This record gives sequence, C-alpha cells and structure tokens, in this order.
Amino acid sequence: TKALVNEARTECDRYVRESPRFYDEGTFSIYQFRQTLQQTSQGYDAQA
Amino acid sequence: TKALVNEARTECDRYVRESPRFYDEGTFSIYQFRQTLQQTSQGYDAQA
Amino acid sequence: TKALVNEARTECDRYVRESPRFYDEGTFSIYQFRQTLQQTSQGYDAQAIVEAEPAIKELLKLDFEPKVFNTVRKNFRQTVNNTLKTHLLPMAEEQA
Amino acid sequence: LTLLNQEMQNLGIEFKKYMSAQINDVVIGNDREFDQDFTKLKARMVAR
Amino acid sequence: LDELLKTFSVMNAYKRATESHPRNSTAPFIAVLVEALYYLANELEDAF
Amino acid sequence: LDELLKTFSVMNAYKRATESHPRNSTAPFIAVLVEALYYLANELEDAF
Repeated sequence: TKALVNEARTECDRYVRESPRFYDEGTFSIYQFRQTLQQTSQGYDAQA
Repeated sequence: TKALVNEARTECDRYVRESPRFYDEGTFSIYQFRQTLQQTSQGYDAQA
Repeated sequence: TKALVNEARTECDRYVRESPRFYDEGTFSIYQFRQTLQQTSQGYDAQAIVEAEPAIKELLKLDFEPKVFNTVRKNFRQTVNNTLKTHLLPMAEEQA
Repeated sequence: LTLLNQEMQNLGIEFKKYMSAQINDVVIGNDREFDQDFTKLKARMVAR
Repeated sequence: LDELLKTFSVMNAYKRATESHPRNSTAPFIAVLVEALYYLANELEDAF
Repeated sequence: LDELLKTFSVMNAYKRATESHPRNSTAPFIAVLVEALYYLANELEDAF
C-alpha cells in the first residue's frame, strides 16, 4: 500500500505543470482580463 | 500607533492587484515562456 | 529507501519492452540469420553468429539510448524531490 | 509554569520552520552539497 | 474528472486564493488559474 | 524600493513558491509573477 501510494502521488504531481496545450490563442486569451480591467471592474471584487 | 498601522496596511494591500500598466506587449510578453517550453527546458527545473 | 527502490525498479521494467525504434531494416535485419542457416552453420553451435556481433551492438544503442536518457534526465529528478518532501514534512509535523 | 509551555509551543512551531527551510533548498538546488552528489549519480549511470 | 471539471466554478477557486495567503486580502486576476490547477489536481489525487 | 527591486532575482521568488504549497513540489512558470507581487509588496509593507 505504501509503495503504490507514493508512486501514485508522484505522477499526480506532474499534472500541475502546464503543457504547451495549456495555452492556445483561439481557445482562450489571458489578455481578455484587460477588457474587465479597462474601466470595467470598478470595485476590487471578482464578480465580473 | 494602531490607527496609522491599520491605515498603512490597507493601502499596502492595493499594490498587489495588477494595473493595466502591469501588462505591456513591448516591455514583456508572457508567451516567451513557450520558447523555454518548446523543447528548451528539458528537465522539470527553473534554471533556463 | 524502500519507496525510491520500488519506484526505480518499476521504471527499469519498461526498458525491456521493445519500442518501434528497436526494429529498423537498414540498421539490422532479423533475416540475415538465414544466411547463417542456409547451409552455413553446419553444427548445432553458435560460433558463426559471432560475425554479426558488431551490427547488433549498434542496434541496441539506438533502442536504449533515447529511453535511458529520457528517464534519468527528465523523470528521475522529479521523483526524488517530491518523494523526500511528501514524506519528510508529515513526519516533522507529527514530531510537533 | 504559566510561561514554561509557551516556550514549548514556540519550539514546535520553530522546529517545522527549520525543517521546511532545509528541505526547500534541496528542491531547487540551493544546497550545493546535494547537487555535487546528484551530478555524480547521473555521470555513473551514463558511463555505466 | 468529467464531473469534477463540469462543476468547476470561478466562485470556488477564488475562495482558496484568499485562504492560501493569511495576510493579503486581495488576489490578482491571474491567481484564478494557478489555484485552479492545484484545486483540480489535489482533488484528483485523493481519488486514486 | 529601488534597492529592493534592483536585487530582485528569479532565484528568490521561486524559493517562496515551493514553501507556500506544502504538498506540491513543482510550481508552474506562471507562478513566478504571482509570488513576485507578494514578495515585493509584503516586504515593502514592513518598511512603513
């Protein structure tokens, strides 16, 4: 049980790192937040 | 002393939020990491 | 020590399986033995096959060189770092 | 007696701090001693 | 995985961002993604 | 501020990223920026 648990956790630690597929211009743009920051999100909240 | 400390900390909490100036295509691009990820950073390290 | 030994052995069990690179017509042909069997190897021995030793050595290099380099360079480093932290910290917290 | 245990509690909190600092240095390579041994391990296998 | 990511909401990852930092009370917009990886990874790890 | 940001190094913010997350031992490339804000802000706050 100990051996498998350690091995399983080790693999589970590799998903966190972002692969090249994680970023895609068409699928999603990180810069659309500017549209929510350019006089759009008035208060210091996370609702918009 | 207590009043000023609380007031000073409150202002210090506003710097963390990123302003529009924080992002600038010419000054720096977030996508240059791909150049370090596209078969450049071989190991799971942070040296390159 | 037990955790790393088990993890290391598990990876070592994957090299045995042949990858597509293991076979290559130009690098080496499995059918050249016929040349040593078509009235060439008279006795039931394995002496004439020694002539093919230089060729097989290159073939094994091609198959294993990418796999071994892939593991030690990329995979091995991550396992050691995570394994040490995932076990040491909970022990330390229990010490408190 | 009302102060003896306060030192004990800080000892537990402080103990985790040192352990967390030492382990963190290994994950990134700050501990120069660990790196020297690690590179020795890689060289032997490749040479082997 | 299908059920976990289907129910994923921006009002669940941003909940953890404040918790992770006891002092700061204002997380950047970019912090949403980072917490998503760990929330979507650590939860997945427990399943195994 | 001038002295603080001048001495800023990638080998100081990435140090804190591992500490912030006791379980995960691999931070994404994007996490460098997030830790920079808090490291460059919390340190500045103590000055006041």
